[PDB]
Amino acid sequence: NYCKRTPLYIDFKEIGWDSWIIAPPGYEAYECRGVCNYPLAEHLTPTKHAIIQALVHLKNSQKASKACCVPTKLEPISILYLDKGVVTYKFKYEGMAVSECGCR
Amino acid sequence: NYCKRTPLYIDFKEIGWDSWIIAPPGYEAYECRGVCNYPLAEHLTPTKHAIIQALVHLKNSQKASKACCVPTKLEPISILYLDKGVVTYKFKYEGMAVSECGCR
Amino acid sequence: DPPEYMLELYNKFATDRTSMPSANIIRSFKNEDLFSQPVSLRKYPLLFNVSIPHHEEVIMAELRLYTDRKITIFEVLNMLVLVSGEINSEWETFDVTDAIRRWQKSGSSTHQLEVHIESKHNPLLIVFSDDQS
Amino acid sequence: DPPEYMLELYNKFATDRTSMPSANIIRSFKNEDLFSQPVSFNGLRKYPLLFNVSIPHHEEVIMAELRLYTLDRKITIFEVLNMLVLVSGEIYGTNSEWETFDVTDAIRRWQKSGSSTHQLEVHIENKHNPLLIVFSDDQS
Ligand SMILES: *[C@@H]1O[C@H](CO)[C@@H](O)[C@H](O)[C@H]1NC(C)=O
Ligand SMILES: *[C@@H]1O[C@H](CO)[C@@H](O)[C@H](O)[C@H]1NC(C)=O
Repeated sequence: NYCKRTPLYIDFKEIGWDSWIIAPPGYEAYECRGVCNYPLAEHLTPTKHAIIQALVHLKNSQKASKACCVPTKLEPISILYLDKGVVTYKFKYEGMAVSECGCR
Repeated sequence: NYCKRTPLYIDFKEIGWDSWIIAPPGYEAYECRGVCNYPLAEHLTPTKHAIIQALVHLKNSQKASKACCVPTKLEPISILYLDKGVVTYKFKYEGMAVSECGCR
Repeated sequence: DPPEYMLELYNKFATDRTSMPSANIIRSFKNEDLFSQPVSLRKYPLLFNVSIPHHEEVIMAELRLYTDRKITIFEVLNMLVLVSGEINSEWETFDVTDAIRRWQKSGSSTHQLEVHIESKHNPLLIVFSDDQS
Repeated sequence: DPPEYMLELYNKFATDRTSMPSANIIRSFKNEDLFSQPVSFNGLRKYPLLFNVSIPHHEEVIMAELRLYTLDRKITIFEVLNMLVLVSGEIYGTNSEWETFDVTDAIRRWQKSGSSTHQLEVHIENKHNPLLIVFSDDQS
């Protein structure tokens, strides 16, 4: 119901990504489930457009769509994979795991 | 159907924001309507986490929620308003209008 | 109540897309009235509630006054001579950028100044500041 | 088939929070030849190596080393352009099985010369196939 850091463990064997991703077998990427309702809290890192869009949808839901609960900050993780057939280890594969959720 | 720059003109008098915002009367903030379905297109500036979430929702919609169409880049606009009772002009009030949409 | 100067700068930078303000944030401050204008050489005092965030840098700041005269303005700390110049133009500007730079360190404070002319349209202060965040 | 060295680097930098890799991208390259071991006079055994290296030019190579499998000799490595000596050193005893050799300066010149399949020769005065490790940090 609320825009929160809902847990979401992932396993690459389920999505067939074991072809290129050597390790790890999985990780806790989490997700941002919930909805964004006006007024938007400052702890959800809202935007100037998100504040206006929430007010417009409050007046007329058909005029504008709702703000959405989406990740705002994404932490990196160390992975080992094959990049074009080359065994590559990236200690900081940025954009994988979520650390902060919010509305946009 | 696609995460695109759907038009969305705004007027502050409709939301009573004419109290502090002196000018302009309104502007074209636009909006990001549509849905994000795997595979995600490169024109939607996806993230590593957004690609994974789409695969999980494709496999099991109950495991994880779907990616969302949210603004990714926001251009500034020149406004004149009252900041705590002080006539303030901001030539670049960043975050108001959308220039690029995408999935997160 | 919108100041005429703040409305004019908005339209100017909106119509002419070749020019931009010297700073992103342009603030307008108003004088505290005391209905006094002694004549001899007319002089009159002013007071302003200035609160400039320390996380900003003051690029330029000018004082707009409504009017050959010898306009010399002071600042009440003793008395501190700010600027002296030469002067029928209705308005006139006088750079007080260095004064606001010291007031930016002092915090939100009600500063008072004095204008001496040797020889509604309320005088206002304009502050051009650029954010650093 | 995951190289054991690449598996160790993953686990080490996750377990030990005091140390981090010198570079973000650590690439592993494999030898192409697998059937050569000529012997000559004075026990001078030699064998060649070949690697398909493609390092993006928008990266800077922090470190690059060659991993060789052994069982008191002078291991000297060359590069075939008639042979270009890269690095030469000494090994002690027959107890240690593996060894590393810095070839960072060699890979830096190959980055300017462009991506090419280079060949090397080692002179010692499923298998443990030698591999090449490249530590490069992205600038983008
Ligand atoms: C005037 O300055 C004082 C400084 O203490 C401040 O508290 C007050 O809010 C200012 N006036 C206005 C209208 O902001
Ligand atoms: C191996 O090298 C050749 C050129 O010598 C190149 O075309 C090929 O792409 C390389 N192998 C891989 C997997 O990139």
